[PDB]
Amino acid sequence: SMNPPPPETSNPNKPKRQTNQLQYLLRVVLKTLWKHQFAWPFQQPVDAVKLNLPDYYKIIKTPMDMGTIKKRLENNYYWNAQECIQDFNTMFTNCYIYNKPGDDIVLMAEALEKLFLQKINELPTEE
Ligand SMILES: Cc1cc(N2CCOCC2)cc2[nH]c(-c3c(NC[C@@H](O)c4cccc(Cl)c4)cc[nH]c3=O)nc12
Repeated sequence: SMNPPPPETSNPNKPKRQTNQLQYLLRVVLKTLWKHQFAWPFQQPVDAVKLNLPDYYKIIKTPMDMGTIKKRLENNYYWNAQECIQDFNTMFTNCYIYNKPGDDIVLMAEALEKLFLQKINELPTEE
């Protein structure tokens, strides 16, 4: 079995910016979720080989994880906050699509998503 290549975190011809909203997504949103006791399954791409999930990437065609998001933020890969918010939502949705309600991994995603929603509720107005 094989894992796909990870999502892109560098692309020199992609336009990019450093907005105050993207700064908040790194300093507040990512930092808060990354330190959480339930962050560990989401800190890197799903290793479907080691986890013995050969169907994972047959079902999940838009993978995303906080390790990739962290690199994208630190590399200033994004043009706007919506692109980064979409990455977080893709992460959570992938977990809910693949797994079953009440599974440990779903409870973990739900705890992180609740904090994500609380932080993005106070995304600053664009400077
Ligand atoms: C091992 C395993 C089994 C199953 N099935 C259970 C019953 O049916 C047969 C197979 C589904 C899985 N889903 C993921 C998964 C992740 N695993 C991280 C791993 O360290 C892990 C492994 C177990 C629990 C946790 Cl909390 C974390 C990370 C992100 N998204 C995911 O979906 N792992 C699964």
